[PDB]
Amino acid sequence: GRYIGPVCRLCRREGVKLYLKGERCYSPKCAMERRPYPPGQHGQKRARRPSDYAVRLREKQKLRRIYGISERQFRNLFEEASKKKGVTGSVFLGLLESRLDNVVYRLGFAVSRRQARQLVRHGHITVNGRRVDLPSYRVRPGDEIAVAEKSRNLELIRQNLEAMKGRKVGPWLSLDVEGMKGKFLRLPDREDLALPVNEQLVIEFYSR
Amino acid sequence: PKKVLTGVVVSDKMQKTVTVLVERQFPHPLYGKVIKRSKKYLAHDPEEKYKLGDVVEIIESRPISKRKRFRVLRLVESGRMDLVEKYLIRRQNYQSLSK
Amino acid sequence: MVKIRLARFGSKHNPHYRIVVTDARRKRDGKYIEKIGYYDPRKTTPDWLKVDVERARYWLSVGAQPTDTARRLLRQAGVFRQE
Amino acid sequence: MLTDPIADMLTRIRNATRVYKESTDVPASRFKEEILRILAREGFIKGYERVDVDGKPYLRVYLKYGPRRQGPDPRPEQVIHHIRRISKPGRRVYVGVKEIPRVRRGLGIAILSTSKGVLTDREARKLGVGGELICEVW
Amino acid sequence: PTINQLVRKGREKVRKKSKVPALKGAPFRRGVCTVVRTVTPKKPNSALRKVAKVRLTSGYEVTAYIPGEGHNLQEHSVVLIRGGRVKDLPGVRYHIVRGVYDAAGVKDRKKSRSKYGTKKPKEA
Amino acid sequence: AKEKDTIRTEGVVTEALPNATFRVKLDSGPEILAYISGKMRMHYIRILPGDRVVVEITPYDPTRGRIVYRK
RNA sequence: AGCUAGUUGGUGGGGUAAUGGCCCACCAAGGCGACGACGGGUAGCCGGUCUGAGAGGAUGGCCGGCCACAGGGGCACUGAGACACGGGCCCCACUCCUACGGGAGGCAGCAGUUAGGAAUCUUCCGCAAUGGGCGCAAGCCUGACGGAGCGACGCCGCUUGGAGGAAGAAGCCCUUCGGGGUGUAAACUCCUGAACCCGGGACGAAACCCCCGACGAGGGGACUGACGGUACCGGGGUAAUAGCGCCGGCCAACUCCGUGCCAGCAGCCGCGGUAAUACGGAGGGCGCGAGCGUUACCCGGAUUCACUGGGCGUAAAGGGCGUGUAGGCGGCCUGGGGCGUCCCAUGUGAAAGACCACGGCUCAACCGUGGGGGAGCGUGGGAUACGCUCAGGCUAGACG
Ligand SMILES: [Mg+2]
Ligand SMILES: [Mg+2]
Ligand SMILES: [Mg+2]
Ligand SMILES: [Mg+2]
Ligand SMILES: [Mg+2]
Ligand SMILES: [Mg+2]
Ligand SMILES: [Mg+2]
Ligand SMILES: [Mg+2]
Ligand SMILES: [Mg+2]
Ligand SMILES: [Mg+2]
Ligand SMILES: [Mg+2]
Ligand SMILES: [Mg+2]
Ligand SMILES: [Mg+2]
Ligand SMILES: [Mg+2]
Ligand SMILES: [Mg+2]
Ligand SMILES: [Mg+2]
Ligand SMILES: [Mg+2]
Ligand SMILES: [Mg+2]
Ligand SMILES: [Mg+2]
Ligand SMILES: [Mg+2]
Ligand SMILES: [Mg+2]
Ligand SMILES: [Mg+2]
Ligand SMILES: [Mg+2]
Ligand SMILES: [Mg+2]
Ligand SMILES: [Mg+2]
Ligand SMILES: [Mg+2]
Ligand SMILES: [Mg+2]
Ligand SMILES: [Mg+2]
Ligand SMILES: [Mg+2]
Ligand SMILES: [Mg+2]
Ligand SMILES: [Mg+2]
Ligand SMILES: [Mg+2]
Ligand SMILES: [Mg+2]
Ligand SMILES: [Mg+2]
Ligand SMILES: [Mg+2]
Ligand SMILES: [Mg+2]
Ligand SMILES: [Mg+2]
Ligand SMILES: [Mg+2]
Ligand SMILES: [Mg+2]
Ligand SMILES: [Mg+2]
Ligand SMILES: [Mg+2]
Ligand SMILES: [Mg+2]
Ligand SMILES: [Mg+2]
Ligand SMILES: [Mg+2]
Ligand SMILES: [Mg+2]
Ligand SMILES: [Mg+2]
Ligand SMILES: [Mg+2]
Ligand SMILES: [Mg+2]
Ligand SMILES: [Mg+2]
Ligand SMILES: [Mg+2]
Ligand SMILES: [Mg+2]
Ligand SMILES: [Mg+2]
Ligand SMILES: [Mg+2]
Ligand SMILES: [Mg+2]
Ligand SMILES: [Mg+2]
Ligand SMILES: [Mg+2]
Ligand SMILES: [Mg+2]
Ligand SMILES: [Mg+2]
Ligand SMILES: [Mg+2]
Ligand SMILES: [Mg+2]
Ligand SMILES: [Mg+2]
Ligand SMILES: [Mg+2]
Ligand SMILES: [Mg+2]
Ligand SMILES: [Mg+2]
Ligand SMILES: [Mg+2]
Ligand SMILES: [Mg+2]
Ligand SMILES: [Mg+2]
Ligand SMILES: [Mg+2]
Ligand SMILES: [Mg+2]
Ligand SMILES: [Mg+2]
Ligand SMILES: [Mg+2]
Ligand SMILES: [Mg+2]
Ligand SMILES: [Mg+2]
Ligand SMILES: [Mg+2]
Ligand SMILES: [Mg+2]
Ligand SMILES: [Mg+2]
Ligand SMILES: [Mg+2]
Ligand SMILES: [Mg+2]
Ligand SMILES: [Mg+2]
Ligand SMILES: [Zn+2]
Repeated sequence: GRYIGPVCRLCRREGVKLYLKGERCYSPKCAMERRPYPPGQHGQKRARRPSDYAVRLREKQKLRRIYGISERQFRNLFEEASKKKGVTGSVFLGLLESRLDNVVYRLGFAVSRRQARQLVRHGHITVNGRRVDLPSYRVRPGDEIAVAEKSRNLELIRQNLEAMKGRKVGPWLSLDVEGMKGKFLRLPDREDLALPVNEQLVIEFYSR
Repeated sequence: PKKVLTGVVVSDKMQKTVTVLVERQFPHPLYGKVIKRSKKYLAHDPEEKYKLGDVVEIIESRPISKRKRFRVLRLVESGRMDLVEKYLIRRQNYQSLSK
Repeated sequence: MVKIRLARFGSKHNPHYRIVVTDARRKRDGKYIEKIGYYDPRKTTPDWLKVDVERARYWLSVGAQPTDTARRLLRQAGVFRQE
Repeated sequence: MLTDPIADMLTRIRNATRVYKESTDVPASRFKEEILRILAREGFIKGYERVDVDGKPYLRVYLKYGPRRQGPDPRPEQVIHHIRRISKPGRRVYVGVKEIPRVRRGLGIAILSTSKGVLTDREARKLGVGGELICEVW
Repeated sequence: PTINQLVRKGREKVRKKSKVPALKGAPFRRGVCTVVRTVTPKKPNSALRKVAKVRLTSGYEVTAYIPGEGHNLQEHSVVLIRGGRVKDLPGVRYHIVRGVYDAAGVKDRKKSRSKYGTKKPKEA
Repeated sequence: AKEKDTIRTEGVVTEALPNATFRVKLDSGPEILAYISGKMRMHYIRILPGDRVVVEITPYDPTRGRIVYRK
């Protein structure tokens, strides 16, 4: 079971706007607006200079919380990238971007990460004609992420794709809006992702 | 292949038998210095041909007796007691270092 | 007696047999003489049976005996066909 | 008696190069000579030539050093920053071809004795032979 | 040392002695109290430290420290040993488990409850 | 929590054992080991081996006591 | 630190499938040890596993291979095969029957009991599948096996809702009394629909057998479920478990009160003797999450037994000195050999694991297929700088 609770209280702890709330992380209510300090009694107090370990610890947390994944999946996912040939940094990111629930949100299907997680969990996502209900499903390049024809008439689904009309999708992505389709064209590159995280810090966090 | 080794006769005192000493060179498994190890083989001399100090070849053989599984092949170098001298004195040094 | 049989290398509810040459006195999962094929009863892959018949035909010429299931799959691969 | 004439030679040069000697002399030996060839070939020494000192044959080894440097300690940067004997008497070192090392990530050399002759680490590696890993030089 | 020497005699691995002869190397070991005492500490600290002589299943009589604010361990009460030494008490090489046979957990413990062997209360 | 089973019985110092230790003989019953309270030692207060003192005793060990009242 | 009387060797004989002091006789006087004999302690061994940058340290559960034992010791018979777990003879200890004469036993087979122990399961279903014994077969046996049960023991996947929602309620906490915090967090709006209800409901199964063909090839035909109505598919459908450690530093998280060297915390350095970010609670915060902490143990940090990769003037460490034994080490030139060394070929390195690839359970753990690697050892062939060796030559070392 992942983290369930106040979400826009962790927009402040990281210090960077985290859109896990989906909407209301854009409207002037995120609590990142006019409240950028960390939560708690001592949030508004002056913050000391963080230790070297503090710097890397937060960078990992700033990244892990973005996707909505527990550390157990998060850690083992990282260990894979080190064994796999290539730069460990960008290899790990494309693996997170290849999660099914992330692809649902990435394709603009879902308002937030948590929404996409429940969308997949309730089996509403079709992958190559097969329903898949695992948010931790690794999407391959070329896979067809579609919407179940049973749920194509669900007013929440047509709600999000009505605002998707005219919205652009990831370069490694493409979706059919009227048919509620979508395809994972390629693994996104570092420059494909606009994540406000330094990968090397998180990697260095794991050298210990 | 039946294994074959080359050594020196160090005992003639037996009947139809002669003791043979065989050296081995091989690097150390951790310290890598080449180290010299030796092993005594009881060899069969059916005609009491070979004598003390002769350098002889030995071959894996059908067992003759308890502690005998090698037959003398042929003489390599005749009668070099300088190798015998080394053997006996190392044996004789053991008479000290007791009490 | 040298025998030609199957050894279960699958997992629970997912059998996978290694068609194998071993002495009948060994465990079915014991060490065998030669691996001569694999069998998938659930038919979950397009290629779910391979034999290498001309190798199997050798062990018969020296006296290996197949099981009635082993004989079934070898005949299926035409080890015995002679036309 | 001198024990390890190669190590003495390397140390002759190791001592020679630190007081910036123009040349130092080492007793002549065809193996020592075949070593100095690699050095002059590799640009670590200016070169060498045979010499008879009081009737005894030596090898005038002419060392080389970098440019005179800037303020305090203007003494030039060494050409041979490092020399270390490896396959010493009583602890002998032999390498196979795959067991050839990459000295200083390729910037250094490793002089090898092989049945095909005295070679550098690159030379024997492209030759595909191994042998006595004599010494690192860089 | 010389390579010839290292060949002749070689290194000697360093044998580590068990700081806890809770025998059989067991993670724990049960035993009966012999005394239940309060012992004064070493130089830097001053207090009354509740300990207990225990007769163990391994066949040992060793001292065990009684953690917590208050305890019910008696002369004949049975207990289980945890291990780990009390720094400021010499010779007390093992601890005592709260939440075991005749040893009850600390009452009204609300911060560290996995330690000290206390259950989870209810909020109405 | 600070259990309240402590006592404040009195006694007479008997021995001058090392490191602020005495053989304080309680007026009630027997003598205890009777180390000096920290408040007293911080305030020094030399205790002669024949003084009347007040002892803090925890029932978990009546063998031990703490000299609280200076003389 | 010395061991050895069938002990070492011989001839002959006995024995076995077969060599052998394996045993017997007789003869010789030998064999082993500092390259660790003998004695004591510990221990199944490996494939591997864990760790580690690696060299290495550790371990040998499960799984696979070999060895050994079957209450202990000894013995043989039958047999291709045993000196035989569920065969036999005897001695010993034990339990039981006993007409006191004498008998029967052997779970380290599957479950189950008791003991000890910190601790480790059901006296389950089933012969449907694979394997084995016997049989012409039909078929029979199989606690091998395949399944189920229990246990967060490990690994893994999954849930305890998503979105909207106050410059921001109650309650608690703090306060410079202005206010700050728990916080979009709750309420609540709206959407989805874990569990659960209903029907459908598997693969694992095809042969042995029968029939046509000559009991062959080949063709054709028939029975066959433990799991289990389970998995899966379709339909309905409810906002619907969160816990545990820490917050003095190493090490990420702070304030208030209580308590005053007390009660206690503590892996180490240390806190507390009236303002305690260390003790106890609260608020808040940090870390993980069906887990979270502790001890034991192994490795790491440890370069702190230093092969990689440490030292000995004063920090731990040059023997009080010499001679000299073994051993280790070896100047220049030439030549033969090619032992070390290097190279190629080749056999080997079982499977599993580990590594790359693809694929099968909706993903994963798990599993399948294919690929590649690997030291070491055997063999054949080649090279000769270096080390070794034999032969000669020298004079720089050594001696005279
Ligand atoms: Mg890799
Ligand atoms: Mg990488
Ligand atoms: Mg692309
Ligand atoms: Mg590391
Ligand atoms: Mg003789
Ligand atoms: Mg004989
Ligand atoms: Mg002697
Ligand atoms: Mg078997
Ligand atoms: Mg056929
Ligand atoms: Mg010692
Ligand atoms: Mg006799
Ligand atoms: Mg005979
Ligand atoms: Mg020897
Ligand atoms: Mg010897
Ligand atoms: Mg044992
Ligand atoms: Mg290390
Ligand atoms: Mg590793
Ligand atoms: Mg072991
Ligand atoms: Mg071992
Ligand atoms: Mg077992
Ligand atoms: Mg036995
Ligand atoms: Mg027995
Ligand atoms: Mg039979
Ligand atoms: Mg037996
Ligand atoms: Mg028996
Ligand atoms: Mg039997
Ligand atoms: Mg039995
Ligand atoms: Mg009886
Ligand atoms: Mg018990
Ligand atoms: Mg079980
Ligand atoms: Mg049954
Ligand atoms: Mg069956
Ligand atoms: Mg049946
Ligand atoms: Mg069967
Ligand atoms: Mg039959
Ligand atoms: Mg039966
Ligand atoms: Mg089973
Ligand atoms: Mg919400
Ligand atoms: Mg409503
Ligand atoms: Mg509804
Ligand atoms: Mg359901
Ligand atoms: Mg079926
Ligand atoms: Mg079927
Ligand atoms: Mg017919
Ligand atoms: Mg047919
Ligand atoms: Mg059925
Ligand atoms: Mg609710
Ligand atoms: Mg930490
Ligand atoms: Mg800190
Ligand atoms: Mg108190
Ligand atoms: Mg604490
Ligand atoms: Mg103080
Ligand atoms: Mg106060
Ligand atoms: Mg206070
Ligand atoms: Mg506090
Ligand atoms: Mg602390
Ligand atoms: Mg506290
Ligand atoms: Mg709290
Ligand atoms: Mg989990
Ligand atoms: Mg745990
Ligand atoms: Mg590390
Ligand atoms: Mg350690
Ligand atoms: Mg180490
Ligand atoms: Mg040390
Ligand atoms: Mg060293
Ligand atoms: Mg040191
Ligand atoms: Mg000293
Ligand atoms: Mg001296
Ligand atoms: Mg030489
Ligand atoms: Mg020599
Ligand atoms: Mg050779
Ligand atoms: Mg090979
Ligand atoms: Mg393998
Ligand atoms: Mg797949
Ligand atoms: Mg060869
Ligand atoms: Mg030649
Ligand atoms: Mg030559
Ligand atoms: Mg000469
Ligand atoms: Mg002369
Ligand atoms: Zn936000």
